[PDB]
Amino acid sequence: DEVSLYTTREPKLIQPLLDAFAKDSGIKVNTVFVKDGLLERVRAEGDKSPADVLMTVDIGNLIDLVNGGVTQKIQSQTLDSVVPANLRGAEGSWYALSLRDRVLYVEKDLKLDSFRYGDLADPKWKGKVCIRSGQHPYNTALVAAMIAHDGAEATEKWLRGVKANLARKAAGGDRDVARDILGGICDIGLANAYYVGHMKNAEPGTDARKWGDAIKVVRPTFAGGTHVNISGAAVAAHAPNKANAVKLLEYLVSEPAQTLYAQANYEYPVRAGVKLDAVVASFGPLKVDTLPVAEIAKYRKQASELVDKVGFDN
Repeated sequence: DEVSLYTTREPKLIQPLLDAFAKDSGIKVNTVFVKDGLLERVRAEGDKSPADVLMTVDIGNLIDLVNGGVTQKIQSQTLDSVVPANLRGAEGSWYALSLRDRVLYVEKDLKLDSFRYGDLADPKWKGKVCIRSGQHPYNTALVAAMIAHDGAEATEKWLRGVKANLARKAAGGDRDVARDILGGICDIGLANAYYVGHMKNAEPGTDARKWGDAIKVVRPTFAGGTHVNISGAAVAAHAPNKANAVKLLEYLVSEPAQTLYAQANYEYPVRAGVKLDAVVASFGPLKVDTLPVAEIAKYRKQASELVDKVGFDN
């Protein structure tokens, strides 16, 4: 019969792979796009909510669904054996589907082969760093992971040193980092790797490709692995088609689905041995932080408050 996917990810990132699942399985997939307030919509629909699988971005949003009571635990050897333990919740409460690594954009010819996140605070980078608002979720997640690894005192000192090094105010978006490296305003900056997948895959004759051509990616590590946030999913608490919900979620970590899933937004697949987009592969080997990503949610509010303490966006 059917399965209903409630997703905050644009249906066009996933429709082809959902259509393949439906064709092959004979299960009709109902795609329900929920731009924001997913927790609130599912809770309000109550015990008879049609939702089977909940899909969103950011570990914090996923944990909010779990803590908000709109998921259920599942047991699946398929999911547990595919998704690394640090990227899934205990007792099958939530599961990562792709990785969103926060990396260093670097002027294409700068002599810089490797980096630790801490290096961004080195005094020698003064006037040479671009970044978006410190309060943006991409940044608060990185700060939260830094507290988890290195503690609040070290994290505050890093924030103050990075602030001091900014070439311009912490504002704009991640792609603006590439724009401003091209423009000579900065030499390096922190921004997510998938945007470089977008820019470098853009056709020549676009500003996007000009920005992509100006930079290379260096993936920093904790001084160690690279910081990742995730997209992910969970089975809804009152799923009316529970068996099909588990079938769909297991499909979403299958090799064919993962190949398409990650390529769609140039993200990194969670499943090992999946063919990467050529640009993404060019970034070189990814070492993923062993930190449980749930730690990012644990330290998120502390991180945001530290960013505000230091006046990072001033």
